[PDB]
Amino acid sequence: ELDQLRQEAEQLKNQIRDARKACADATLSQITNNIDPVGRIQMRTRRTLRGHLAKIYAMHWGTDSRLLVSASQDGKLIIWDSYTTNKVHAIPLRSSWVMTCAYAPSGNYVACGGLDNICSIYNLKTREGNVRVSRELAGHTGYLSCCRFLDDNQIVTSSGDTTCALWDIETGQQTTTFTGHTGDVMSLSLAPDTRLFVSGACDASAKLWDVREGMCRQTFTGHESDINAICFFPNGNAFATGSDDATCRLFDLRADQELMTYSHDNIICGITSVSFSKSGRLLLAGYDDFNCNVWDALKADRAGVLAGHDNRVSCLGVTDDGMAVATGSWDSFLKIWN
Amino acid sequence: ASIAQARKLVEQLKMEANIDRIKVSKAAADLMAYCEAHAKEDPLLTPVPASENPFR
Amino acid sequence: STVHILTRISQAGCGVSMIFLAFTIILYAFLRLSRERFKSEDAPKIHVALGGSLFLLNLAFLVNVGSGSKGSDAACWARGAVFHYFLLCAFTWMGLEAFHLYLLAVRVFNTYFGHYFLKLSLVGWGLPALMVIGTGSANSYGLYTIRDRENRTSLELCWFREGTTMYALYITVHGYFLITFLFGMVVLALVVWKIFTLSRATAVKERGKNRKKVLTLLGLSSLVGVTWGLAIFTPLGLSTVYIFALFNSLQGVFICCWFTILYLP
Amino acid sequence: VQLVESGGGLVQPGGSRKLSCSASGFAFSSFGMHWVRQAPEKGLEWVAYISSGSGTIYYADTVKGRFTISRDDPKNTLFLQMTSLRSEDTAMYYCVRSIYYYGSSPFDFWGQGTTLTVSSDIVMTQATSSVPVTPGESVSISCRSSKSLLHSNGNTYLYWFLQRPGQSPQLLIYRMSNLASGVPDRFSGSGSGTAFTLTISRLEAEDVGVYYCMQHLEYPLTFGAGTKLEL
Amino acid sequence: TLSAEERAALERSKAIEKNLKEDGISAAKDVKLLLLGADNSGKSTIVKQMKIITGIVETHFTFKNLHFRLFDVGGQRSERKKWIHCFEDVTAIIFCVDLSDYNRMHESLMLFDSICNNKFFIDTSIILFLNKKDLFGEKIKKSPLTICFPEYTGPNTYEDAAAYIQAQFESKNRSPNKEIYCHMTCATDTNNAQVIFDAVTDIIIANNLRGCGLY
Ligand SMILES: CC(C)CCC[C@@H](C)[C@H]1CC[C@H]2[C@@H]3CC=C4C[C@@H](OC(=O)CCC(=O)O)CC[C@]4(C)[C@H]3CC[C@]12C
Ligand SMILES: CC(C)CCC[C@@H](C)[C@H]1CC[C@H]2[C@@H]3CC=C4C[C@@H](O)CC[C@]4(C)[C@H]3CC[C@]12C
Ligand SMILES: CC(C)CCC[C@@H](C)[C@H]1CC[C@H]2[C@@H]3CC=C4C[C@@H](O)CC[C@]4(C)[C@H]3CC[C@]12C
Ligand SMILES: C[C@]12CCC(=O)C=C1CC[C@@H]1[C@@H]2[C@@H](O)C[C@@]2(C)[C@H]1CC[C@]2(O)C(=O)CO
Ligand SMILES: CCCCCCCCCCCCCCCC(=O)O
Ligand SMILES: CCCCCCCCCCCCCCCC(=O)O
Ligand SMILES: *C(=O)CCCCCCCCCCCCCCC
Repeated sequence: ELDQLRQEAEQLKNQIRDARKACADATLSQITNNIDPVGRIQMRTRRTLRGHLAKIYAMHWGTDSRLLVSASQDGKLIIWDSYTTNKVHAIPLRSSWVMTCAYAPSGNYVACGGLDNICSIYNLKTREGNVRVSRELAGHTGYLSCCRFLDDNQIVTSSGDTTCALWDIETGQQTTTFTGHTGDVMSLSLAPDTRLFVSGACDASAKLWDVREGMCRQTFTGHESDINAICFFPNGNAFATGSDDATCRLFDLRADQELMTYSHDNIICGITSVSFSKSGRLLLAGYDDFNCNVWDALKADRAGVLAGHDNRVSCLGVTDDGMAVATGSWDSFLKIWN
Repeated sequence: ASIAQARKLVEQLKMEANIDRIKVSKAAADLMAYCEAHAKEDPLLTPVPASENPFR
Repeated sequence: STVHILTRISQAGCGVSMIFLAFTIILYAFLRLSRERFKSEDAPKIHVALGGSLFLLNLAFLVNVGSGSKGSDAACWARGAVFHYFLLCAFTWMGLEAFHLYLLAVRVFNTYFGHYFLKLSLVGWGLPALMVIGTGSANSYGLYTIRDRENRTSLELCWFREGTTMYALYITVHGYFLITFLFGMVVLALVVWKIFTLSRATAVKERGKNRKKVLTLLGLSSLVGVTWGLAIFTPLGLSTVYIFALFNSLQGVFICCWFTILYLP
Repeated sequence: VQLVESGGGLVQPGGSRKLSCSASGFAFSSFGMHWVRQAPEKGLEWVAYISSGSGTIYYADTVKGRFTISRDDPKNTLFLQMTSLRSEDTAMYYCVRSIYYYGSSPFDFWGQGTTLTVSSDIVMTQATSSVPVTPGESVSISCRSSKSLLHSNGNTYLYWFLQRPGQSPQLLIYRMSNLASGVPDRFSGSGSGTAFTLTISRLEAEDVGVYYCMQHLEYPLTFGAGTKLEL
Repeated sequence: TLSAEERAALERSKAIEKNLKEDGISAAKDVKLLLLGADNSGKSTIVKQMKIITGIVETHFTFKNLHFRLFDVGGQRSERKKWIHCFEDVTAIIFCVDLSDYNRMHESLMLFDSICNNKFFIDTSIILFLNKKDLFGEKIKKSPLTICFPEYTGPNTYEDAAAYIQAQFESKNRSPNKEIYCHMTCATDTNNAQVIFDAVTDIIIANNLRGCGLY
């Protein structure tokens, strides 16, 4: 009798698909066919931050637009000064298998996590001179893929146990758990008002979660393979996903469907990271072919290329004030472009 | 048995179906408006002089 | 005449080897400026230092063969001294390459030494400096006329002079080469000993992989050794100069192709 | 965080004495360290500085060659060996910790003081000398420099200190606008290069003391004369 | 680096740089190995001087003044394709197989095939242990090597059946630069840290000789 519920579910999916097709009256490309294309973009390496001894798996800018964290597999967590290339801190990690890092928006804390299934929070403004681990959030049954701060006291983490969770730091307990994915969640991104967030999992799907309740509002399926990266459009009414099938895509929360597709024939490797620009007219994307192609986020035409790395580009982040672009990679070097 | 799995799946599908959508032309116009009314302080789209970027 | 036959052939060989060794140096400079790994590898530094030492040796031999027998006595002293210095530099770098192979394939673990290439370079460029200081303080250089069976000259270089009892030559050229040669052979013997006593332990006895790489390396290194040995120990003349031109051309070409194929993806 | 100094007492001139500060409760090996003396009824005065790792050392030009600063890290102790004392060294010596990175708060914790009796430079100018105040009115204090303290990188190196009667002086404001951790929001630092101000809005008790303005643009550091508050 | 505070911050940066360098040269003389194999195969008791110390379980036994770190990635229960590139730069892959189980044999065989022809481990050598040989040789007389491998044709005894299983495991190599060092631990009268030591010595020697052109 379960086939009755299955038929009702498939009827609901069919009605959803037909509603999506009914709301699709035009195309972003056909509309923006009239604007003028951005000329060739030539960003050049301004800084080179060296000092890691192994692959770099994550980085994150601070809100002040000058300092950034790097998490690496040699067990270190360095805090840089990107203007001067000084190292502000160097934090030794309890377990060298780290796959993510986050800088608090206030600048006081720094998170980290990886194969040990724990997200540990570090206190930078200690009364002593050292950086001490302030807490260890252990409630996940799979490696952590991403972690993002909301306050000094709320962090949201996504793990490869097919769940996302919202933590109360000073307490240590999962306030909410966002379940509903069927594959390993590989990335998350917070809305520019920190009330919603999207997650992209290995089941080739993205979802739109609500922080205060804990429900899933929308579900976007456009890819054929894993989703390794996700970003939110600056005004928070769209987001772009990158995947292992060499294809980025632009979804929009209001039309509840896909806007356009950024691919090419000479690109066969998967996207590792994506990020927008200060205004949303460019879309950067790190690839496994060691490059980083800048895209025209409204024409789907490749504008420039940041080819300066000798190994896969792991991480990628545009500065909060829009000035620079930092790209870490598996060859142990970060680079500040602009 | 496995009735609760498909039951909650159908319920979440039902709550995700009935939402107020807008036309894709309306969303494309909004995205283009935002990208065009904010091109004044995009130091990567429109590069800044070599005196105001701190990474020179 | 005979001198014309000898000067043209020797200059041809030295130039056609200098071309490829200079190409190797240029390729190393390019590789170092381009990629960010080459800043901290010591094997390409050793290979390019040996290449540059062979290049400078060919250059000094060109100068000696061209400008030989003209100028005052203080002219050939400096030219013989610089020729001898670069010869001993080539030998010392072919010995330091065997030492690096020792660190690689005999003392496998814990092979990090601080300022490694600095100490290697100290030895490689300064031990021949002490040798030349020593053998020059006794005023052993001068004009060395390579005489034929005809009892007439065929080539005159600025080299160790005719002193009717030549000990400095045999002690600081042939003897230094033999010491470096037995050092290389001791290292190769320890390498084959380790590789052949391992494959009797890892249970991959006869189908092992290293047991063929090591024999190839031993063959090529014995070939280089005997080439240099019979290049030193046999007297040059109208004959035996073509073989030396071929040896030098190959000493250039092999090093060039090896360095390219090795460090170009 | 704690710092206690030892080595006080009387000395005859020309003699010698070693002070020692034993630090406990922080990562001593990562802080720079100073010595700041204060004559019987005068203002503060910088004496010596030793880096973290003892890499770089500076001395005031009045104690150069006579004094020697050094630290022992495994024992968490800072030493000042004084040679050829004079009648002008009869002052109370403080020990100050200081850590330098982008965004730090140097001069934040001061020791307790060990009284010792013995039988060009930027010139800060605390124009006034005493201010009679009552609890409730907003009060401002003015400092002035001989050289523009605004560096080219954008920072203005001016620090404000408050010494309550019979206690160590504590940091209020660093780099002329940032409030120190643990200081009420009543205080505010303003001004431009060569002209600074500290406005104690919504005054209260516990704010009766002496306010010194220190520069940190270049060594040796020079404090100010010291403006006093009273009731 | 003109201001006083900027000079002090640069000094702190240089101190951090030199501590990073020292930790790097100190952690470059460790030998990292990856323990794999199906569960209930002995991947937890190979080197009984093991000193263990859910995610990754490190283990740090030492032998002949050499530090061996062993990572057991079992019990992760995720998509191995997503976190296996963290161990892309280990020295070797230790693999344990329980010869006494005829049920776990094809699971172990497919897992070997998967980890052997991965794209990150296309030149990483394997040290295949065949644990619990004694029970296999005791029970082979009762349960022949035909309920598991129907293709068997040899004389059904201990030695030739074991050689056949070892050959069927090595038949999945399909790649040069990768040698599969086999061994047969018995778990009661064998001490096999010397086996790992010899295999790792040979692997590192081959890496070095392939860095000097020889192939
Ligand atoms: C200890 C390390 C740093 C090497 C030092 C090299 C030189 C200091 C010594 C080593 C070999 C010595 C040379 C060996 C023998 C001779 C031959 C000699 O010429 C002769 O006429 C010898 C006559 C005789 O021995 O009866 C002049 C010195 C010389 C070159 C010696 C010079 C001094 C040398 C170069
Ligand atoms: C004959 C003795 C006494 C004097 C020899 C002087 C000349 C020929 C010797 C002495 C010092 C030697 C140099 C020492 C250092 C270097 C730098 C290295 O990167 C290239 C080789 C080079 C450039 C050597 C070239 C040869 C050299 C210049
Ligand atoms: C002729 C007199 C002055 C003796 C000269 C000895 C020279 C040739 C020796 C002694 C010290 C040696 C140097 C020691 C350090 C270095 C720095 C290293 O990065 C390159 C090799 C180099 C540059 C060596 C070159 C050869 C060297 C300069
Ligand atoms: C001087 C030398 C050694 C002593 C001798 O009895 C005769 C000569 C003259 C020719 C030299 C020879 C050897 O040293 C090796 C030399 C120099 C060769 C010509 C080319 C040569 O092989 C090189 O120049 C090395 O590249
Ligand atoms: C094109 C003419 C070149 C002439 C060659 C002169 C001698 C070459 C020696 C090269 C030394 C290379 C050492 C590696 C770089 C380093 O010093 O760190
Ligand atoms: C004549 C042939 C010369 C061969 C010389 C081989 C020995 C070279 C020594 C220099 C390298 C030493 C570097 C590490 C040694 C240490 O730090 O103790
Ligand atoms: C890798 O770094 C080195 C590979 C080659 C090692 C060299 C092998 C020994 C060479 C010695 C040759 C004999 C000495 C000849 C002196 C005249």
